[PDB]
Amino acid sequence: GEKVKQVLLAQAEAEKIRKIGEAEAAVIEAMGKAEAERMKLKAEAYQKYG
Amino acid sequence: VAVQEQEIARREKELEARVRKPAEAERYKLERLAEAEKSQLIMQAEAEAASVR
Repeated sequence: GEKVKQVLLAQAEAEKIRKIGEAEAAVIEAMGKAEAERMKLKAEAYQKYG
Repeated sequence: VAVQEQEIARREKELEARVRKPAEAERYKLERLAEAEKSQLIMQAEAEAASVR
């Protein structure tokens, strides 16, 4: 009763870390692509400054 | 003297029931209780190990 309980809840902790890790990776990736568009557009505009 | 020659045979039975039998019962209790303590600690060890991995 102690063993099966501890094992089942340890799997829940591991499932949480994995799910949160994947969600975070998707956000970091998307945010990088958006930030790169700022850098590119800012550069393509600044390059024309008199 | 004849009375105490029977007191010998007396103590030889009293001591078996008072001294020996309970010490022997304690030994069996300790042994089968030890297996349970060991069994719980190996199961707990496996649980802690699985939780870490």
